[PDB]
Amino acid sequence: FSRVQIEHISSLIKLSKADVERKLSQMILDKKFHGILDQGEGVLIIFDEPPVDKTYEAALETIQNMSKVVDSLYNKAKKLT
Amino acid sequence: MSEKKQPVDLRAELEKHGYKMETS
Amino acid sequence: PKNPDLRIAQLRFLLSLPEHRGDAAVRDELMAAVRDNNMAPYYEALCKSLDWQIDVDLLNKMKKANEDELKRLDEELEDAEKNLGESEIRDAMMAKAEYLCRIGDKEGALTAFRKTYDKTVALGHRLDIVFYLLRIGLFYMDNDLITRNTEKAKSLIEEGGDWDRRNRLKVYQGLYCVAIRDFKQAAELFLDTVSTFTSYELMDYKTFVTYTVYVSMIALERPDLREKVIKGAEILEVLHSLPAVRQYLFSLYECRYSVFFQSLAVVEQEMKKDWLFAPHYRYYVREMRIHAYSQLLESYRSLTLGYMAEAFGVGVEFIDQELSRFIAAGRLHCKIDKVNEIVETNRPDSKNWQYQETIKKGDLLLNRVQKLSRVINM
Amino acid sequence: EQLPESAYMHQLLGLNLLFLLSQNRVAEFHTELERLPAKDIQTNVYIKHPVSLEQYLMEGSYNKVFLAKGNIPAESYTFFIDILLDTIRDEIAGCIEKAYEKILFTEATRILFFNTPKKMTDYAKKRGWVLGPNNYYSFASQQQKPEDTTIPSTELAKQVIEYARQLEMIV
Amino acid sequence: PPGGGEQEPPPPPAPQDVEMKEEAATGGGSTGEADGKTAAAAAEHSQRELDTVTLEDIKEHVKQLEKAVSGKEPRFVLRALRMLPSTSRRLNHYVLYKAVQGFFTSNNATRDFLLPFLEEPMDTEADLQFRPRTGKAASTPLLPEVEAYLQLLVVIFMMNSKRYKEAQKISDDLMQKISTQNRRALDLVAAKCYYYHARVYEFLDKLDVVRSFLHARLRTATLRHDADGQATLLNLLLRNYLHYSLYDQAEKLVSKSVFPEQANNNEWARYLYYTGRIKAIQLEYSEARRTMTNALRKAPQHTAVGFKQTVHKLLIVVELLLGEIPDRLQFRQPSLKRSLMPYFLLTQAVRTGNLAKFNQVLDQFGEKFQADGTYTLIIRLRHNVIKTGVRMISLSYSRISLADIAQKLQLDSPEDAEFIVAKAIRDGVIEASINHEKGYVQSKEMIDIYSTREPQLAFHQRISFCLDIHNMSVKAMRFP
Repeated sequence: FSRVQIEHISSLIKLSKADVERKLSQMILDKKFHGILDQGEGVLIIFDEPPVDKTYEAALETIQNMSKVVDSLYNKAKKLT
Repeated sequence: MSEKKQPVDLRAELEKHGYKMETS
Repeated sequence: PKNPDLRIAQLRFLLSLPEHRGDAAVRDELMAAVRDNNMAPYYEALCKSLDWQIDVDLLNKMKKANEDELKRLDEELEDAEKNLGESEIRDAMMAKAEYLCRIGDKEGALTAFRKTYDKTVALGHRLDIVFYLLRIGLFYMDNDLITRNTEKAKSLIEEGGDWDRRNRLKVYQGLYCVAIRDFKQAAELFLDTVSTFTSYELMDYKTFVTYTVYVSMIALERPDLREKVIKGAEILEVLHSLPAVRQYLFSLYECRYSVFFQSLAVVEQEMKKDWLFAPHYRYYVREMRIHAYSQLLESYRSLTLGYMAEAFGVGVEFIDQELSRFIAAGRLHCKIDKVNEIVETNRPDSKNWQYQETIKKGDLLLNRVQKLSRVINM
Repeated sequence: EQLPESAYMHQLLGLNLLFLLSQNRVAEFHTELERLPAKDIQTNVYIKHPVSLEQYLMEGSYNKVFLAKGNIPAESYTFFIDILLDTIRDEIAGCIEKAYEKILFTEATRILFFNTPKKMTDYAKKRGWVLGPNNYYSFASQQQKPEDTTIPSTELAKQVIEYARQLEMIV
Repeated sequence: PPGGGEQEPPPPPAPQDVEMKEEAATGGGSTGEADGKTAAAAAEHSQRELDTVTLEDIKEHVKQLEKAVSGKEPRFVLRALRMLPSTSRRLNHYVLYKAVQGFFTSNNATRDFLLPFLEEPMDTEADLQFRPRTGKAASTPLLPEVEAYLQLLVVIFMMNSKRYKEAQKISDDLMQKISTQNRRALDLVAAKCYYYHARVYEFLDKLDVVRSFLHARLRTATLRHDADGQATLLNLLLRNYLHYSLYDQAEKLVSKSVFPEQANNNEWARYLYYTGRIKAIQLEYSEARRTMTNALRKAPQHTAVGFKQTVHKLLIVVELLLGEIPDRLQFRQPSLKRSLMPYFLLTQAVRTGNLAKFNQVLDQFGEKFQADGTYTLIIRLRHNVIKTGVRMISLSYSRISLADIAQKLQLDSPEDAEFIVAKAIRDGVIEASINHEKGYVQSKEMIDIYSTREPQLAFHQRISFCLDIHNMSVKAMRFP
C-alpha cells in the first residue's frame, strides 16, 4: 500500500516511529524504496515514474555530437587556412 | 582576415560558517 | 632522494601563498639548502624569499666542489667508455647526472631521460626515470611532462604486471587528478589505501591518508562512503589515528549539524595549508553544504521546520537565512514555506530537465553547424 | 552642425526623453541618446530622473513617483506629464494581473493610494480578477487552467502533414 | 655606418619580386580569366587579390617611400598598349623596364612625380578593356600608402585615387552591358577604397558629403550590382552612420530586402554586429543576443586584431540586461583582457545583486564607459538589480518579511512589496505569493510543463531547411 499512516505501519513492523521515519527515509536515500513520507499528518506515500530511457538516448547522441562538429571543425576550417 | 571589420581598431567559506555557531 | 627536495617544494608553497610566515619558512629552507647542494632552486627562492646579506662564495665553493664531483663523473664517462660493458657505464651517468640535475632546473634531467631511453632493457629503471619526471613535475607544478612518461610507462607495465609500483602509479595519477579538479578518480584510484605502505616517493603516509579521506567525501555516495571507511578493514585504523577527519566521517553519517562547520573548520584549515588544494576548496565547501543538506531535506517531502529546530542550537531563524542563501547560489534548490511550517522537497525537476538536454545541447550543436554551414561557401 | 549655443538645445532632448521613457518606451530611450554619447555626458544631466522613475513604474510607484511628482526638473513641459500619468495609471492595471496571487484589502488601498478613491472601483470592476471582502483572489484558477489536451494535437498532425510534404520534396 | 649602409640592399629585392608579380600574376591572370569563363565571375583572382591586399596590409605594403623601386608606379599604369596583340609588346616592356631598373638608379623615389604618373593612363587613351586593371594599377601604390599617415600633400593624391574610383563609379553606372563579370572585383576593390574614403575623410572630420555620395552609389547599384556590392556599401553606411546620427535604425528597415546573398563570409557577421548594436538599441533581448552571438561566432579566423575582440565585448551587454550572465574571466585573451579590464568588474557586478557594488563600478569605470560608448543602460540596470534581487531572495527565502528584504531591495515598503513580485510575473520572473499584513513574502513554486513543443517542432523546419540549403550548395557546386 502506497499511502499509509506512519503509526500503524510502525505497528506492523513493531518499532518506534522515530527510527521508522529515519530508517524509511534512509531507504529513500538508498533509492531502492520509491516514495516519501509526510511528518505533518504522519503519512507515507509511494510513487514512481521509472523510465528515463529516452533522455539517455538523447543525451548520448547530442553530447557526443558536440565532438562531432568539433571533428568537422578540423576539415571545414582547414580549407580556409 | 585581415579584410573588413577587425583592422579598423557567501565566499568559500571557512571563518563565517564556523562562527555561526558561537554567534547565537 | 625525493622527500628532501619534496619538502623544499612544499616550502615554496609555504612561502608563496601566505604572506604571514617570515621566519620558519625561510629557516628550514636554508636548513634544506645547506644539504643536497642545490643551485638553481635557491635562485628562484632568492627572488621570492629574502636576498640575504651574502651567499656568494659559500654556495659558489659548494657548486665548485660539487663541480669537482660533477667533473669527476663527466670526466669518467670517457674513461668508462674506454672499456665495454653495455650498462656497466651509462647507468652511472644517467642516475648521477639526474642527481647533478637535481642541483638545478630541467636540463640534466630531460637530457638524461632521453639519453637512457635507448639503453635500459628493464621497465624498473624506465619507471625510475618516470619517477624523476614526476618529482621534477611536482616541484614546478608542471602537468605537461607527467602525462607522457606515465603514458609510455604503463604500456610497458601493463604488458604486463606489477604489484608495488602499480599502486605507486595509482598514487601518482591520484595526485594529478587531485591537482586539477577530479573528485571521483582521486578516491577511486586511492582505493588501494594501506597496500601502498610508506615510500620516499609517497612522502608522509599520514598525509596520503588525509589526501584520500578528504577527497572521498565529495563524489562518493553516503552508503558508499560508510562502505569505504567503516567497512574497510585496513583503512579504518589509519583514519582512526587522526580524530579530526574521523569525527567528520562519523558525524556526517550521524547527521548532526552542530559539529559540522567546526569539524569542517579543522578540515578546511588543513585544506588551506596544503599545496594544490587552493583552487579546489571553494567548490569543496559549498559542495559539503549541499552534501549534508541533501540528506537534511530528503527525510520528508513536507517537513515542519519546528521539528528541525528541536535539536539544532539554534535553527529557528538560522536555517531560514542559511539554507536560503545557499538556494540562491544554486545549491539544493527547493521551495520552503513558513508560518505554514512546510518545507517542501522538490524539486525533482523530472519534466523540464528531462527534455532540456535536447534543446540545450541542440542549441550549441546546431549553432556550431550553423557556423560551418554559412561560412562556406562564402 | 555648428550653431550658436541655445539654453534649450540640451533639455529638448532630455525632457522629451523624460516623457518618452516614463510612458514606458524601453527602445526609443536608447535610440534618442544614440546620436553621440559625448553631448549627453558633459553636464546638465536630467537623465537620472526618468530612468529611476521607470524603475519605480514596475516597482511600482505611486509612492516614490508621487514623491518624484513633487520634484521635477521639470521644466516648462506639463501636458506631456499629464498623458504620462494617464499612460502610467492604465498600464499599472495592465501590468498587474493576470496573473498575481491572493492579497489583502488595505494593501490594495496601498495599490492605488489616495484614501478610498473611485479609481479602486473602476479597476476592481475592470480587473475581474475578484472583489472579495477585506481581501482579493486570483480564482479560478491561476487562471483558466490551460491543459492543453488535444487542441495542440491537431496542429501536431498538421506539422508533419506539410513536413512529410517537405520529406517528399527531397525525397 | 658600414653596417647600416650595406643592410639597405637586402630588403628591396623581396618587394622587387612579390610586389611585382602579385598584380602581374593575379592582375595579368585575371585578364585571361576575364576573356573567357565567365562562370560567371570566378575570377578566382579576385579572392586571390583579397589575399594579396590583406597580405600587404601587414607587411610590407609598398609605399610610403621605402626608397626601393618607386618605378613600379609608372610600370603597370602606362603602356596598355593598346589592342591585345600590341599589349604583348608592352608585356615585354615590363621586362625591358626590369632591365632598365636593373642598370641605373631605377627611380627609387617618386613623390611629386605621382602627378604625371597617375595621369599617364589617361595619356594612353586607353587600356581600354579592363577598368579594374587601370583602377588597381593606380590604387595598389596609393591604398597601402594611406597607412603612412603623413598628412602632407599626399592626402589629395589619395583623393585623386578617389576621383579615379569615381570614374570607376561612372563606368559602374554604364557598362554593363552586359554581364560586367569584372564589376564584382570592382565591388571588392572599391569597397576597400570606400573604407579608404572613410579613413582619409576621418583624418579631419565626418564624411557627411560622402554620405549623400554613398547613398548615390548605394542606390545606383540598385538593383543590378547590389549583389556583394550592397552588403559592403551597407556596412560602409552603417559603420560611420552608427558614429553619426541618425535614423539608421528605421532606415535599414525599408532598405531590406535582406540583402541576399550574404557576401563575403564574415562580411555578413560583422554586419550583424553593426546592425546588432542597432537591433540592440530597440532592446529586444532575444533578437539582440542572437544577432550579437551570431556576429562573433560567425567570424574566423582573425588576426588582426582587437575589433573581433570588441564584438565579443559588446556581445554580452544584452546578456547583462537579461538578468543572468556567466563570469567571463575564463574567456580572457592576452589582448581582450587588458582592453575590457573595467568591463570585467562590470559583469561581475551584474552577477551580484548588490546595488553599491554596481554603482561603484559605474562611478569608477565611467571613463571606460566613455571609451566604449555604451552608457544609458548602466543607470537602468538598477531595475535589473531589483528584479534579479527579488528573483534571488524570493526563490531563496522561505518566507521573507518586507522589512528584512528591504535592505537589498533598498525600499520594499509595505505597499510596493505587492508590485515588485506581481509586476515581475508580468515580466515572468517569480511565482511567489504574498499575503500582506505585516507582511511576509512566502515563495512557493508548482510548475510541471513545456520543455517540449516549440523546440522539437522548430527542429523539424530547422534541420529540413538547413539540409535544403546544403542541397542548394552541394548540388550547385558540381560545375567542375
